[PDB]
Amino acid sequence: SPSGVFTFG
Amino acid sequence: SPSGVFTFG
Amino acid sequence: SPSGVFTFG
Amino acid sequence: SPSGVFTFG
Amino acid sequence: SPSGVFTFG
Amino acid sequence: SPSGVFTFG
Amino acid sequence: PIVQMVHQAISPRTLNAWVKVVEEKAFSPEVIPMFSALSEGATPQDLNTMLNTVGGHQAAMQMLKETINEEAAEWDRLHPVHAGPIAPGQMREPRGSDIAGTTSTLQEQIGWMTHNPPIPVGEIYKRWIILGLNKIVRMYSPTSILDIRQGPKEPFRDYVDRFYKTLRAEQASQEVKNWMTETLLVQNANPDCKTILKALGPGATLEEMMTACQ
Amino acid sequence: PIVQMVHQAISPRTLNAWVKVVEEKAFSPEVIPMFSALSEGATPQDLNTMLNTVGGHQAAMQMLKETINEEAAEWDRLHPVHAGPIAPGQMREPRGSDIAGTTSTLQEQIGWMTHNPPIPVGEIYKRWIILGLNKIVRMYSPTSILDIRQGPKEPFRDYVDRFYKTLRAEQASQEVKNWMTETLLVQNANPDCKTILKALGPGATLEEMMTACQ
Amino acid sequence: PIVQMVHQAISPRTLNAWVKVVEEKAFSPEVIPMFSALSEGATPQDLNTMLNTVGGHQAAMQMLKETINEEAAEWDRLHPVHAGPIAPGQMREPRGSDIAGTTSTLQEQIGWMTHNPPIPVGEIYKRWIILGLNKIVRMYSPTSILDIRQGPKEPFRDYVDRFYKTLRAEQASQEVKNWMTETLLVQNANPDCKTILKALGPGATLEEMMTACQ
Amino acid sequence: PIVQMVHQAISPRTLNAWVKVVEEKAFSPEVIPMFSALSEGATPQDLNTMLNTVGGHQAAMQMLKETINEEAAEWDRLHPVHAGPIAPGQMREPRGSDIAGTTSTLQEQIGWMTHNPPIPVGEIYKRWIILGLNKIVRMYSPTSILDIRQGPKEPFRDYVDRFYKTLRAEQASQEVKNWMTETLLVQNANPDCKTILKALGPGATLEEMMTACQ
Amino acid sequence: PIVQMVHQAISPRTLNAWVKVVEEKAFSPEVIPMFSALSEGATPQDLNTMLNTVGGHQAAMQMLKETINEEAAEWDRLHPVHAGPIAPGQMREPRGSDIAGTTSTLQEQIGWMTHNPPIPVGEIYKRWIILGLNKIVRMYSPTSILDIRQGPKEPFRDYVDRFYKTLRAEQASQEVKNWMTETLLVQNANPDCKTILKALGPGATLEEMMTACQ
Amino acid sequence: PIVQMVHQAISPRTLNAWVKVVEEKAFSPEVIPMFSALSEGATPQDLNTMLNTVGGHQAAMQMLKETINEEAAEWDRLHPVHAGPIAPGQMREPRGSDIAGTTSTLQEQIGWMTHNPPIPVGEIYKRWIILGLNKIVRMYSPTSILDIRQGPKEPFRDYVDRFYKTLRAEQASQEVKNWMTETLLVQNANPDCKTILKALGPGATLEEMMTACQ
Ligand SMILES: [Cl-]
Ligand SMILES: [Cl-]
Ligand SMILES: [Cl-]
Ligand SMILES: [Cl-]
Ligand SMILES: [Cl-]
Ligand SMILES: [Cl-]
Ligand SMILES: [Cl-]
Ligand SMILES: [Cl-]
Ligand SMILES: [Cl-]
Ligand SMILES: [Cl-]
Ligand SMILES: [Cl-]
Ligand SMILES: [Cl-]
Repeated sequence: SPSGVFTFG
Repeated sequence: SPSGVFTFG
Repeated sequence: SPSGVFTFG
Repeated sequence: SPSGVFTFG
Repeated sequence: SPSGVFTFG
Repeated sequence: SPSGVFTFG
Repeated sequence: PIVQMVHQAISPRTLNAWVKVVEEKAFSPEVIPMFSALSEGATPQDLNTMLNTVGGHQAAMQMLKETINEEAAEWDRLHPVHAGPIAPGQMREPRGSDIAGTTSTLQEQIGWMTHNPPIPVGEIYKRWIILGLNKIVRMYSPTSILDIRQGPKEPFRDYVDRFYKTLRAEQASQEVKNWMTETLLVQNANPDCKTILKALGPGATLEEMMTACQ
Repeated sequence: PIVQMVHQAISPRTLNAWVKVVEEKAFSPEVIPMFSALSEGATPQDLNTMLNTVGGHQAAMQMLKETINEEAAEWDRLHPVHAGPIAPGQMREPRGSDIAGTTSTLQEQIGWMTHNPPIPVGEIYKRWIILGLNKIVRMYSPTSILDIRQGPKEPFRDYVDRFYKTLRAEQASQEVKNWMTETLLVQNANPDCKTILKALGPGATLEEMMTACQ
Repeated sequence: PIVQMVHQAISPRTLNAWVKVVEEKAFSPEVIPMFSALSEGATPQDLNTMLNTVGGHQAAMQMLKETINEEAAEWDRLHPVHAGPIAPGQMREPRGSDIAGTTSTLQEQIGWMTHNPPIPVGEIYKRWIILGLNKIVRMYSPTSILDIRQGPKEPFRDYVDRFYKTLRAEQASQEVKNWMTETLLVQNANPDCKTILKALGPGATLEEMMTACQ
Repeated sequence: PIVQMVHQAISPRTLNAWVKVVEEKAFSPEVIPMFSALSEGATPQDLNTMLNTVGGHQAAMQMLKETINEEAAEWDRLHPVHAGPIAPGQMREPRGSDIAGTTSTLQEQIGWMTHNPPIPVGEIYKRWIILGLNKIVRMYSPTSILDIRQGPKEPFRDYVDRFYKTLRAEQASQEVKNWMTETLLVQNANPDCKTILKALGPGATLEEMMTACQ
Repeated sequence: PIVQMVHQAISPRTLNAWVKVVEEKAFSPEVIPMFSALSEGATPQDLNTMLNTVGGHQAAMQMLKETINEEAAEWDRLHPVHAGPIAPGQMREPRGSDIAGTTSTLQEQIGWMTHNPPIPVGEIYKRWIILGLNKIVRMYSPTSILDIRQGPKEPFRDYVDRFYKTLRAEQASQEVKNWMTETLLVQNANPDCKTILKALGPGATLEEMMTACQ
Repeated sequence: PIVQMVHQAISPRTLNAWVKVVEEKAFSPEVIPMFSALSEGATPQDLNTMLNTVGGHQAAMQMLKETINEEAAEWDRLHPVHAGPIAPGQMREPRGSDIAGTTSTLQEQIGWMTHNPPIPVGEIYKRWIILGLNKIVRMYSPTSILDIRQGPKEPFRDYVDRFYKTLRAEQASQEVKNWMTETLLVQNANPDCKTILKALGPGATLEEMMTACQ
């Protein structure tokens, strides 16, 4: 499943 | 005399 | 009668 | 002296 | 030295 | 290392 | 205004909003609700603030001034003043000029509105203003409900839009408006839609009429 | 509105926001959630404020008035009034006209909404309004779900966008919508994508279908 | 300003609003109410802030400075100072320069405005400023009420608009304004409307006149 | 939302902000943080408000609905319900439909979020929504990381910008992203910069690479 | 800033307002009051925030830095430091660098401003900054008061506007400004208006002069 | 953020302000103070919110990620963890990942920032971010201070503006900046102004230099 787009969050 | 413009008020 | 437009609400 | 511009105030 | 630009202040 | 851009801060 | 009770100044974007409404919509019917919406809980000082900040349209503002004067004189007639020194635990009763805020201080209006029991001077002045605005809106309507007739190529929805626009402008009593809706609306439709509306019946709702002539 | 409980006036940019929504989106489906979002905790006075400030579209506003009248009469039918003087420690029960705010003061609505137990007049009137807006949005939809067919050069994503746009407009019950999705969506696709969707199976998710006809 | 009592800084959009008003409307009459509306409960520091942030129009700002100086010297004349050390439970009485905020600190103005009984320095300075603005607005009016005459093709409403615009600009006393309305308005109308207004009578309201020459 | 705990309505400019974000950026990666930033402390009602106010893109909104349904059914599977009357000093446990706000009142969500210990229904629903948005953003990416190759006249900085843009779009696990950075980035550079990056070494930082091919 | 005492961050539209002022008006006189108006109750951190966010004009910002350094060194000269451990019920006295906020924490500035008795570090730093801005505004004035002469076709009002614009730019002492107004203003007028102003007399107000040459 | 202590969400116009700053000014020096000004009292969650909402510039955002990772690993090196159950009256010490907010909840950050004594995780993460932004701004400067030379027709003020713009971009230590100002500024001026600056002397202020070459 996708890991998200929060690079720093 | 006028009755007003408040249709719902 | 209509069911509304709230898809998620 | 001037009376002001407040017509309703 | 300059006196400032505050005409009313 | 860089010293920053805060000239007055 | 005074909101739940604390007193605040009239906000900048409320002023700018009212000025923009007067500039854009001139004296359309919806200007009156917007006015009422921009002045909830407002003191007479705030109402006079909104009225004074109107540039141009000085004929309508003068008519509004005359209406306010009439309502004030009527108020003073129905409320005669009684002489006597004001007690330390009471406060004076407002005159017609105090409701309009011309001869009353801000803290006198606050003391009138927050007292137990309350004297709603802001809402009295507000309904006077709304009366004057009603006279202005009714006078500035360019059309009459008798002249709204459906065109041969015109859809029913646009015709109903024009009809109830003028109807809202005229501000007749609800019974007269009921008669205009019951008679003129079906009467002044184009031949085909008129026949269909006649076939629908006397007690059809507007929804059934619009979906019938759709 | 009344937020956690304190009462505030309807803000200027809420008004301007609602007016701009009505001007821009007319009666698109998303207008109804936005309305609901611009009127959370709103008293009947605030709801009537939002409705009265609408310029034009007076046919739809009249239909909405008729719907509100019907819901009010039904409420009064299901809640018969009982004669008797109001006790000092109680307050009267609202009629259909009081829910709409036509015959109820502001502090009566506040006293209804903040009482223990609460009488949510703002949410009742709000759901009546939303009913009328549902009828308006459904009536003003120009398309039908039966006419949404995928073009030979059209990508699948745009076809699904049109399909669920019209589907949201029609406001049919969830079972009927389920049948329209299960039958018409695959049925009305272009030959190639239609064959691929047939090969996918009856219980495929929309994601699998879009990534299949990608 | 100081609102109900807490003290806040003058907000950014109040500043931007006042600057935009001065840029747009120059010295139209409605600029004065807007000013008063943008400075409710304002300390002298806030008033001087609004005045100092005006770019250009330095002739009018200099005249306003002269008027403020005159009102200050008059205040100091009517309120002679008494020597003596300030008691620990009291505070000094302001001079003319303290009202304008030139020689008074912010907390001295706050202590003057919040004291029991109150010394409203912000409203005194405010009415001085409004006096100067009255002189400026009256001086910068390009027209005179004697030159407002109705054209042969001009509707009555526009003529009344011009007339009461100039009338508001001149700022004469209410009796002189009453005479100008009673004499010049009907006097300077075009022949037909003039005859109709003569036939109406001496005590007709503006509404009756406008609906008569409609 | 509920902030430190008091409950407020979703503000107008938060709504307008979210609508503008969806209109402008469509389904770019940064739309997801902005969403999360526009909905901090938001109840399920606020989240559904934001989702319902989206016009168009109904295919993606339908996929998001399917994802929310799956996560809800999984939640109900992991949390079986127990029959029994709710005690006077307790409150019921939410189902999958209550997390989404479809079958839960506003005060039930508030009572869930403010209880001791807290049940963070808004954050659960929020992470479900963010999952669906992740699937949408990943699906709507037009590019693949394998096709990002540096041009012969292209500066290194722009190439890295494209590369990490697509990389952020694909949303692969951090190990797979590490492999793509370690292999593809240096692999797909133009001959000269590729040689320089090979000479730099395997463990060079991005800063050293950019300043090396500068 | 710190308002009545609670501490808040500098608002976004205050920042944007100051940046827009610097971009639009460059170093016009009115920029200084606006600055003072955008920084009421501001801590040194907020002042340095406003100064640091200025893009371009780095020559003027460097001059301002030099002025701030001079005022800081003078402050440290007039306030010699005394060695010794800080008592548990006291706090250290600020140096010149602490007033500018370069070597002082935020809570140290808050503790300085809210202490009884107060140490107004924000207003000290603020008046230093205003000194530097005075030097910048005076230096960047392109005109001199000696060169402002009325044209043969120029109205008096515009001539006075130019004259007091340059006069405000030069920032000379009030006595020198009095001499420039008393001598140069009438001296540098066109022949006709000059003769009329000579006939008016030496002690005429600006209002009488403008209405005389009107 | 957390202001005086209550916790609020990051406001919409703060987000929009930061996005607009990144879009407009790219990585100019003043972007860093604006960032610091848009994030006062911000939790790590708010900082990561601001960083994540940046679209494009993914090379710089990746470099910033690397810098944050380095500072985190250094923090964990200087602060070794100690095993043991957390006491009921204490709370755990944050790791490097907790400062960045990647492995710490919101209420853990709040509990860290509001505790007595305080652990300022938001300001630590903030200074790490500002370090990375310093590296980015320094790297993205297109010019060098050695190449800023005054043109033969160029006024001195513009030359100083360019010079201190590049100087602010390079971010060298204050001693190196002192040497560049003392040597290069006078060295790289055009012949005439260079001669005048030589005649002024070694210890002249920038004001004296600008008014000398004026
Ligand atoms: Cl139709
Ligand atoms: Cl019409
Ligand atoms: Cl597709
Ligand atoms: Cl379609
Ligand atoms: Cl007319
Ligand atoms: Cl005229
Ligand atoms: Cl590069
Ligand atoms: Cl690409
Ligand atoms: Cl003149
Ligand atoms: Cl000039
Ligand atoms: Cl120069
Ligand atoms: Cl350059």
